[PDB]
Amino acid sequence: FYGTVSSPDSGVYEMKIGSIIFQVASGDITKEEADVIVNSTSNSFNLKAGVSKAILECAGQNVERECSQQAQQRKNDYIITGGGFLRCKNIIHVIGGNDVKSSVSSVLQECEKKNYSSICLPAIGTGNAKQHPDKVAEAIIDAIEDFVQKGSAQSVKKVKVVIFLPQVLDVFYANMKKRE
Ligand SMILES: [Cl-]
Ligand SMILES: [Cl-]
Repeated sequence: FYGTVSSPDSGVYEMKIGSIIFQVASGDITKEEADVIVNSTSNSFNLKAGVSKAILECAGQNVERECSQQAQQRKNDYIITGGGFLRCKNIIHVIGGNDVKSSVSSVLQECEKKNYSSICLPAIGTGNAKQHPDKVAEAIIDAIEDFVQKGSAQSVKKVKVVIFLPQVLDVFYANMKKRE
């Protein structure tokens, strides 16, 4: 399923996985525009540290309130909120400590359910949850490969990982070159 790894802009890398453009870059995820932005939170959906702090501060208090209230109503594997003041239609809040392949599979299925074309996510689980970056990179790309292999890619055209630490971007780049 894998295409050639190229660089469309300085420090940005991309490759095809089936019909999907998979892109990685380092920077501030809150500057991104996408149908869905993913937040890597805790099992309380109340984490406000590192990337989750940037996301909740920029998304605003209506997104914070909706997370806390949804988390009270039942036990959630993940929560879908509106985008608040982020440049997106929905935020999907995934638990950083959870299986990252499972989390990305859920995000892809929820995006197809809404006929969404673009997803932006962080290096899920590499912050608060302290999952190893190479395991997280393997898990994210494996989830997209499985999705594509099942013929599930319809509306989803672009998956972009915007990574806080350039040193973690380097791990994603190496994982992409392994598959090329
Ligand atoms: Cl995390
Ligand atoms: Cl990150």
